[PDB]
Amino acid sequence: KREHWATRLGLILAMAGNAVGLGNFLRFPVQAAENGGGAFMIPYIIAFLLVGIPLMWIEWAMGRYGGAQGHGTTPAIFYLLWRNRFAKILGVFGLWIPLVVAIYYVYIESWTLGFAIKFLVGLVPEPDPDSILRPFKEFLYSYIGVPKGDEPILKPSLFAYIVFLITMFINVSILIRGISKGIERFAKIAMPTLFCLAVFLVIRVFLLETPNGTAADGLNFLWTPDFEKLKDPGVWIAAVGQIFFTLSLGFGAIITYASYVRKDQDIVLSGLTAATLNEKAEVILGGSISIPAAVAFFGVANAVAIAKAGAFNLGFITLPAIFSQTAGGTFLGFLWFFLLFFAGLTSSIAIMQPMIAFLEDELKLSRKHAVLWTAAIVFFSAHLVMFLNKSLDEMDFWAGTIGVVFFGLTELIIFFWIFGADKAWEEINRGGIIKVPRIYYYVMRYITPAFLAVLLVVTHWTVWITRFYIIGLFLFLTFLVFLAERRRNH
Amino acid sequence: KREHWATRLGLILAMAGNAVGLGNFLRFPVQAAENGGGAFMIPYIIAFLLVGIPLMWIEWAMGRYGGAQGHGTTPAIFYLLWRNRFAKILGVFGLWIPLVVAIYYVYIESWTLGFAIKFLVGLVPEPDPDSILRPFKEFLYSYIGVPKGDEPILKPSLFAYIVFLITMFINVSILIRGISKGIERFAKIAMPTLFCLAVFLVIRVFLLETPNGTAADGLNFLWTPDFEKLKDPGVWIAAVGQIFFTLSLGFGAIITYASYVRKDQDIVLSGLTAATLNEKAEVILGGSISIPAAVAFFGVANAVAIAKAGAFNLGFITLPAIFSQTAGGTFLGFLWFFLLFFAGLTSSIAIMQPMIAFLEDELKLSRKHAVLWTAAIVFFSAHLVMFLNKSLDEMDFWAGTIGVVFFGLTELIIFFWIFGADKAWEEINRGGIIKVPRIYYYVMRYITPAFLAVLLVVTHWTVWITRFYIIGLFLFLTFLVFLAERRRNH
Ligand SMILES: CCCCCCCCO[C@@H]1O[C@H](CO)[C@@H](O)[C@H](O)[C@H]1O
Ligand SMILES: CCCCCCCCO[C@@H]1O[C@H](CO)[C@@H](O)[C@H](O)[C@H]1O
Ligand SMILES: CCCCCCCCO[C@@H]1O[C@H](CO)[C@@H](O)[C@H](O)[C@H]1O
Ligand SMILES: CCCCCCCCO[C@@H]1O[C@H](CO)[C@@H](O)[C@H](O)[C@H]1O
Ligand SMILES: CCCCCCCCO[C@@H]1O[C@H](CO)[C@@H](O)[C@H](O)[C@H]1O
Ligand SMILES: CCCCCCCCO[C@@H]1O[C@H](CO)[C@@H](O)[C@H](O)[C@H]1O
Ligand SMILES: *SCC1=CC(C)(C)N(O)C1(C)C
Ligand SMILES: *SCC1=CC(C)(C)N(O)C1(C)C
Ligand SMILES: CC(C)C[C@H](N)C(=O)O
Ligand SMILES: CC(C)C[C@H](N)C(=O)O
Ligand SMILES: [Cl-]
Ligand SMILES: [Cl-]
Ligand code: NA
Ligand code: NA
Ligand code: NA
Ligand code: NA
Repeated sequence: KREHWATRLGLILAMAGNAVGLGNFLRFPVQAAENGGGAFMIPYIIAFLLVGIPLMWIEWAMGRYGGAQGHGTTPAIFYLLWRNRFAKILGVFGLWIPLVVAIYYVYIESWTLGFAIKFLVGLVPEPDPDSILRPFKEFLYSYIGVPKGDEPILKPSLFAYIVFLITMFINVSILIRGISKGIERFAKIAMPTLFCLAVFLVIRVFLLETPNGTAADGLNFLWTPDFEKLKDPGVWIAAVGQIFFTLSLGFGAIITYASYVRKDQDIVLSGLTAATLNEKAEVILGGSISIPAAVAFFGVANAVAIAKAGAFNLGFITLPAIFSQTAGGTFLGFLWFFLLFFAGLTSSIAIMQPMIAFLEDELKLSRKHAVLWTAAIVFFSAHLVMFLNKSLDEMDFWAGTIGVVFFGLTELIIFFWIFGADKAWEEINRGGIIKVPRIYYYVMRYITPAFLAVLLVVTHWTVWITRFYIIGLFLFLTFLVFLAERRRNH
Repeated sequence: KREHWATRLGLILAMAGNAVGLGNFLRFPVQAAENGGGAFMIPYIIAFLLVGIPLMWIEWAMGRYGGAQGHGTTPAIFYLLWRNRFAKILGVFGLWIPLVVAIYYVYIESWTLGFAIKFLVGLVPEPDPDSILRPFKEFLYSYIGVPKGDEPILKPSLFAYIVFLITMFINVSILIRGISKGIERFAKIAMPTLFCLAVFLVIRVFLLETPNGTAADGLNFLWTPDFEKLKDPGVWIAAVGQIFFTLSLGFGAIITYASYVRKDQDIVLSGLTAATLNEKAEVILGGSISIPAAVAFFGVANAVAIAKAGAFNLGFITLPAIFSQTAGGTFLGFLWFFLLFFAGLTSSIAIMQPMIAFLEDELKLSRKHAVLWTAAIVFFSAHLVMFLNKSLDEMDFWAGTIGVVFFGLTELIIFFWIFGADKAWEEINRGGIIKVPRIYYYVMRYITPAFLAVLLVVTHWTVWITRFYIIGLFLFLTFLVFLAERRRNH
């Protein structure tokens, strides 16, 4: 009647791979560097405690609950908790967000496979600072085809394109095998390899020393409070957006994975362990690679200005430029890209599974066909992100930034207010190997929803191409929900 | 088990309204004027005899045949005639073409409602020739929002937009009532009003006389052979493309309408009468309004240069400019626009019904829901045509020009070669009130397919926005076919 995680360890490593992704190694460092370093960290830690943890529990509980009744996605699950047609509609966001995010994230992930291939085989640039960074800027710019003139059009390289195809093939070959034999098996290999590669890279970074500094200066920058910044709302917004992204909250992905957890299996400890594994990967591992390397070679002020330059400057340009000045630096680049790739891959399979679970659960497609149609929608749609300059940024904003925070508050209200605070509490704790601390009941019912509602309260014409397409996506998925509900009646 | 046309007269007037549309009054005159006048007419007449007539019969026969088995659209019907999965796929064109065409045609139709409203109420320009034409050029340009600078972006007026909404509401209110009570009832009112308004307009045009000419000079220009041009392939291509457009061949619309014809009711005479009613409306009525008026005021050479200027110059700019120089010219403009509107409306409901019939027949939606989802897809998608300069031209090319000729040859091969020439023949003639002339058997099996295969053998970066979207449409409809075939299995 339903697929199930085979083992507790597999469960937890799958969920950890869901969370531990590009957010940890690329987004975190830039977010932290742009927002004062340790000035970012206080709100980040508070957000983890007031949003992260409690939404994680709530999403596992929603998933396990839907899964016991044969439903893994939010159009059905929201309706099970609130019997109103509007529940189904709000529910479409938890298919739309992950699909929209999958569209650009799988492409960025393919970049890491491509750069990994090129770094391994040594087809890389050979290098004044601008004189060292420029060939790496050009190498990224040719790969993705950054516009050279006024037209907002991208020309990715043939190699970029084919590597996107291979990346899709790889996602598909894991997903097509299912939960236990696909995602779970694969997490048990990927997560230890990922942890080992990151540890190696931190160790190697910790030894960098130049006339402008050492790695320790980067660790000081990141872990040193600046209580002046606690007053700035932007830091708080940045901190909470990062918490959501990094924990996969509000993307419907945690829910969908929890729907393969057996009805009475614990979610309290398992939920907290996944969350905690992600935070360690983010702040110890992701926090100790990029910022420290950048600071050791350029000093703080220049590392910050680099972070501010682009989402991708640090990870795809600067870090390999820095590695190129060290013995075996091209192979270190390889290992960094290969780290990003398995990090991406364990996350992208998590953000495709919701659309798969919808097609299997609500429309009764076989797994084969659900995975293939999903790959086809994501592949097709990614042509927008590959060819239209700033389409990616637009999707990341509506779905990956705003959308997720909105959807997180929505699922909280649906589960904890409408369905019932006490019934939600009970459902979270049922089968617990530990119980949720009792103060969290008040955090979930009052603090988390207030925190988020407060935050929420506080371009070129081609953006409309992207808005139009991703609104069309929402209408298409709303239509599929409609068909699913008409298949129930027959 | 199926909706049926109530009456033979209603049947024929519905099919005549399917055919008799904007093609007759706007496209024909421009096609004919651009291609030498009577130089166009010889190939046009030959195409009517070798493509028009025989494809009309074939499409009615395919429709009646599918309809007896509960299927009105080509994914199912192609499969019934050729039991191969590839038949279903080719079949998607006969949902995709009409949907794509509906997207831009309904918008152009809304223009006619808007101009009709403005002309009736006198909110029109008041007017050297350029001094008379320019205010009408501006009035069209503001209405649709033609770009004023370098960006390929349209800014339709608020009034244009709301009138598009009303136009959609009107299409919907006919379609939602069904075949007999909606399309059929409405054709019995619209077609006599349309014929009366056109006759009035021809009479009024026939009286125009200026120093540069009379209406008769325009009739001479159109009906005078130029045997030099018979050698030019472009004239032949133009002539055949017009035949398809004007008869609605290759848009899946004739088929879908024929699928509501009772199994043993005649299609030979009915088919020929519809075809013949359309040709008379095209060459006597559409041919005697615009070209003669234009020639009487400007002389032939200037009328030709006007035709060549744009698809819409003649009908939306020049003709009202000319009417403005005559007593009661603003009301004559109204009657012209109102003529175009009912002409459009009787055709656009025909090109939405295929998607409706698919949703009812293959996915079992009620009529209400099938009409509403269809209106929603068309409304949504039309934002591309409303806002992206030359998107309309792009859709008209792929679907309305190439697509239809390709699809016409495809349905011919499927029905007359694969299924069986003799079985096709028999199926066409069964229930005939007359029989198809026997020479036509050879035309259909050999001449029509050769003619079309021979013809078939013989921009700005934003075109890719439109190509991308309408390829996405094809994939979406292919997916719906897939769901439909999986609903059969369950
Ligand atoms: C512009 C956004 C639309 C998405 C689909 C783009 C289709 C690709 O378009 C094509 O790209 C190729 C490689 O750059 C080239 O062969 C062609 O010159 C170009 O037209
Ligand atoms: C299958 C979906 C079709 C949509 C059109 C996409 C066509 C992709 O086009 C490909 O892009 C590559 C990357 O720039 C180019 O290098 C290749 O030359 C080009 O063939
Ligand atoms: C934002 C909320 C911060 C959460 C920190 C909670 C840490 C656990 O707090 C503990 O909870 C136990 C179990 O209910 C109590 O018995 C203990 O007295 C208490 O220390
Ligand atoms: C550009 C093609 C995308 C299709 C959707 C376009 C959405 C409309 O976009 C909006 O148009 C309005 C009227 O012109 C204005 O209010 C706004 O300035 C504009 O952003
Ligand atoms: C419901 C589908 C939403 C897609 C965005 C379309 C927004 C339409 O936008 C409307 O366009 C009119 C015509 O230019 C403008 O005059 C109006 O000011 C504007 O509100
Ligand atoms: C491109 C083909 C032109 C079609 C013109 C056919 C006109 C009808 O032709 C007639 O067909 C009758 C019935 O089969 C025959 O009995 C007659 O001898 C013949 O004149
Ligand atoms: S996790 C063990 C491990 C593997 C390898 C990549 C060789 N390493 O440097 C460590 C010690 C991290
Ligand atoms: S079809 C009868 C008719 C009505 C009207 C519009 C008044 N006319 O001018 C004619 C005679 C065409
Ligand atoms: C979209 C999510 C799967 C992202 C993931 N939690 C990451 O940090 O990269
Ligand atoms: C697309 C078709 C309904 C067009 C119609 N035959 C016309 O001439 O306008
Ligand atoms: Cl490359
Ligand atoms: Cl206007
Ligand atoms: Na993460
Ligand atoms: Na991951
Ligand atoms: Na016509
Ligand atoms: Na019509």
